[PDB]
Amino acid sequence: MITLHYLKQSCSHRIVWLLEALGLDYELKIYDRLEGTGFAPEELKAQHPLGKAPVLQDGDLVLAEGNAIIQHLLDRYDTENRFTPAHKTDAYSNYVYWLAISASMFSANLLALVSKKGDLGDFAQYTNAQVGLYFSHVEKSLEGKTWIVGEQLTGADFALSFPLQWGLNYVNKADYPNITRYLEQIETHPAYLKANEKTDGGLDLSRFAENLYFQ
Amino acid sequence: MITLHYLKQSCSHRIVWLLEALGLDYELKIYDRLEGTGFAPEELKAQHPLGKAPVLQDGDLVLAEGNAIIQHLLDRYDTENRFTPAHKTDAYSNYVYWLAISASMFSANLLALVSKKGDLGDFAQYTNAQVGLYFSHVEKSLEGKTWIVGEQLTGADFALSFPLQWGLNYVNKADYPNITRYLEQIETHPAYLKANEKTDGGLDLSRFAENLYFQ
Repeated sequence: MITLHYLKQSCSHRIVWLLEALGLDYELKIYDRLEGTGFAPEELKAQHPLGKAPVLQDGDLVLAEGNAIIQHLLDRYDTENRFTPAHKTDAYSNYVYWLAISASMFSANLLALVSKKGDLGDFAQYTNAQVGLYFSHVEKSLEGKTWIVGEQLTGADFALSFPLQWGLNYVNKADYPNITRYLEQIETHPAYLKANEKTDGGLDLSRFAENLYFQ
Repeated sequence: MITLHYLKQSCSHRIVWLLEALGLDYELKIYDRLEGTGFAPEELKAQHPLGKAPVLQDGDLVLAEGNAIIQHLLDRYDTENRFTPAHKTDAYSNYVYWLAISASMFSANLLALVSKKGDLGDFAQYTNAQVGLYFSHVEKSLEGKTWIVGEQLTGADFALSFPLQWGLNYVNKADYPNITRYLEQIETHPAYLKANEKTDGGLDLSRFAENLYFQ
């Protein structure tokens, strides 16, 4: 019933982490990035009008967008609400907040990188400072907390994992001890280790390159 | 109980549209963009660690991020579920999908613009093509539909309004008749007209400039 189209070295990995955490059966189709550019190959691009991974098929539905896929999977398959806070609470509101932040952070990663590549001058420093602001905010928000919302592992942690992993390449990781602790907690989470097994090694965090911010 | 910190000519406007659609009482604090740069003024930046608008205070909660604020408001105040589809349906999944797309589209708007400003060469055409892909996808998806999910006006329409309004400045609006029709439907929606009244004219779509993509 469920098929995930998965691009190596991408935001697809957090979706496999979630699928494993939910204990779901699914078909996994794995695609390699094109050499040099890092772009999605034409066979993956064909799966969705935007041409990006991840793409989740569920019955007749074809979804893209990490946050959308996360919320879809939780809505249909997390019947115990293991990964969503109780509704009408500050925890629930913070949960949808950190989902939104995850997407904004990725955009910030992307933008500062591009501003550096091309020459933008002062604007390049403006965009670099934005990445710093997001990392500061997550770092401070993790103080005294196991997961981003608090004691409960939620859809937001699945979402946030990737832009933090990617973004650390553009900031000084030594400045963010809470984030470092948090990422180690994610990367050794048993469902995350299972995700690595299913994907022939999930993210190779050691083999990071600038082109990994695009598709 | 609720205070909205609102930046003129920004993604804050869709939040006022939603507040009016929900019939909520709230305090509205309006800030002008700084001249030349278009940046948020220091008084607004002080409201939240990321320094961007909109910022919603609700009791002891201080939220940022359009999608987060939308989902928070619907969770607490849309008890009739006027603006969310029934759960565990394709409509619900498409609703959270179009929320995610809204954020991605804004990022695409931003990125292509910056790639043009600086000189990025072929990469500039790559990013410009992405904006085209998002606009094509919304345009095609509106075919045969009143609102983005279908017959039901949802949180996704509130979200999408802004990146479409902004993005039209970087594409040829004549190529997107469904989007044009859809934006006219939004811009004459009675709650949107009320939003304009409360904000001394909401978005001045006629006074658009490149700096409006930043804060």
